[PDB]
Amino acid sequence: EDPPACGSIVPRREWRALASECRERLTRPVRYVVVSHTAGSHCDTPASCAQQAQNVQSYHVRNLGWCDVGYNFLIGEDGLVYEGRGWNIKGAHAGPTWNPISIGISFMGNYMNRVPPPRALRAAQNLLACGVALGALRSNYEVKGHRDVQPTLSPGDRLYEIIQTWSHYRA
Amino acid sequence: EDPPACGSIVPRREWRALASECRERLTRPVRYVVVSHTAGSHCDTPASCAQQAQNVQSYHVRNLGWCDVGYNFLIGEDGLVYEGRGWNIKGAHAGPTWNPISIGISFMGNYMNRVPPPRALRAAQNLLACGVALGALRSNYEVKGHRDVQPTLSPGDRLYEIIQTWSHYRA
Amino acid sequence: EDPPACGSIVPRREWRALASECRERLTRPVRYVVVSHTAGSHCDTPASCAQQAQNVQSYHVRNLGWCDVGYNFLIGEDGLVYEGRGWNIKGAHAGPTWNPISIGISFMGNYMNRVPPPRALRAAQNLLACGVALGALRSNYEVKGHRDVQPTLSPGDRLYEIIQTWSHYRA
Amino acid sequence: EDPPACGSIVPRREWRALASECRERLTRPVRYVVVSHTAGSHCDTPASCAQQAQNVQSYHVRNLGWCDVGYNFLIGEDGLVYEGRGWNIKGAHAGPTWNPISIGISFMGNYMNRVPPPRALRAAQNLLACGVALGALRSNYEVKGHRDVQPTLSPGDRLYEIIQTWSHYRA
Repeated sequence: EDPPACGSIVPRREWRALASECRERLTRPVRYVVVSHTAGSHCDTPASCAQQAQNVQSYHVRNLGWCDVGYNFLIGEDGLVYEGRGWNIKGAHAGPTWNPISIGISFMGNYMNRVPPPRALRAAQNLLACGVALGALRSNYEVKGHRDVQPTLSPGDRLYEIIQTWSHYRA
Repeated sequence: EDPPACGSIVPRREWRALASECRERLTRPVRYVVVSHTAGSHCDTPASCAQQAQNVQSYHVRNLGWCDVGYNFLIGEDGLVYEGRGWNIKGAHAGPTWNPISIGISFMGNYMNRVPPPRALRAAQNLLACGVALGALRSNYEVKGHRDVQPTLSPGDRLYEIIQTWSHYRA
Repeated sequence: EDPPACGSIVPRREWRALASECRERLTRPVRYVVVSHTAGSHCDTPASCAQQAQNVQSYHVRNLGWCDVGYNFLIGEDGLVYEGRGWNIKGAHAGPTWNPISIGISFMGNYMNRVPPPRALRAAQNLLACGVALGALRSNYEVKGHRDVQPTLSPGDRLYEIIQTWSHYRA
Repeated sequence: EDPPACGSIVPRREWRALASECRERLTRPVRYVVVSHTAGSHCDTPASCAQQAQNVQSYHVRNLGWCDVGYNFLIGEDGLVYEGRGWNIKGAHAGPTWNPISIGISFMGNYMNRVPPPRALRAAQNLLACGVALGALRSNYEVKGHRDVQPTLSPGDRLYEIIQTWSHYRA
């Protein structure tokens, strides 16, 4: 019994999320993390980023008809992590081959022509360390770009270039 | 049917495509058409557009490990249609709910800030008429934007605005 | 009352059902359909299948003490659908996690060593199309086996194998 | 095959029908529906009703020398619809003025002194809704009795009295 308080995660309730209808679970420990971007507007305050998480969920639930926002976690330029489907529920973010064997994290913004600010990158890397510490991720997890597994520009040229330098990145 | 009975399509061989390994079939007549963009470079000559189709296939086959280019057909700004998986083989373009019940056509380019030239739009609309005439599509088929069924900017703001005016578009 | 109600369902009165005491409602549109079997006798005539629906209700009401037959609808090998709790009332068929978010349809018989006849399968698939058309089910609904959500042999090996081939099945 | 049901029709092969030789087509959308009875034996099980459809076809093909059973659809007291010539092929049921502009549905039995059971009537009304939904019938279609267009007792006094109460009936 080794309890970490590792999570500085904004919970669903705090960003005023609609209730999830999703039921399918991931088998922990998970081996893969897929990094994407939302390609929408960016935010840099907790107030605007909470609104942005709502908007992203609203799009996936109301328009696309999904059970919840597709990503397991979202990352703001405010420096905070927003709880999506979390560590235990299967996401809808990288297609049916990868969705069942991965955690999908998405940076809120468009990173074709912009880098995320250092605090966003810290939030993301720390989130992953927390995942390992809980047993949600494998200690030898592997990070993929969204474009490495699906046909897309995501996670953005600038952000893609960055994640390639990460220790756990695998092409 | 006066032999062919429609369509000026560049065949796989002509654009120098790798052989397809895909086996799964669509049930004709198909009800849905999903319009996307490649989000890559655009071309405006048969020589450059044939190369572009190769590049798109190369990405899907060599990197993503797919059986063939994901789209059923591609549209060039040269005014020609490039044969993808065609009318009969299931595509990999709009996820596992839509892939089995739809034809996916993709315009080669990024149409966020650009409209396709009239000849591209003609090629696409004519391709669809040919589909109905063959019995590949239902006479009352419905056109969706890629963004209407998956979380994405595709098919681009400008092109999305255009397809919304089409007779067969359904929100 | 002039209902534009889809499909040919045998109403409660016609199969001589006891009056329901159930009051709790589902939130439409519903996302999930759970397929089970009764594991009892099969019938292949309207006269015997009406009797079978009575017997199934009798068991759930008199012995198990439930407010009505547990299933929303039952399917006969006669090729007809028997009205259970219907589209709007919560069922008692797949436990307390799934009962409030699903429609439960049950085939009358034991399908471990037997397939339902084609007309039973048609009745069931048509019933579901009717559900979507009324707004009772979501257009992107998902079909689960009873065994996929509870520890059970239901809906039978043979029938389970069949529902796996359905378009809306999700594991 | 190809047709994924609609309102649960027993297909030609399932009732073991001889292959149709008919070639003349109706122009959809059709305006008229003529209701008749076979004036033969009634059946109330899928097994007996499948046999009855065979017998009716056998009479029209072997003795009368027709290309197929004359009716577009037949209705059983088992509660099921039997596929005749279907929605697109011209029937032989109400003479040469009406045959080219109508769908002919026939109840299997003699309804002079007998009413069809409610499930037969439901099957018929549902079949017609399916017709409108497919574009085979006009949304403002009109229902005639066989006796309203030809000199005959068909569709039987009891059944004639009933169809007169229908919303789309026109004298």
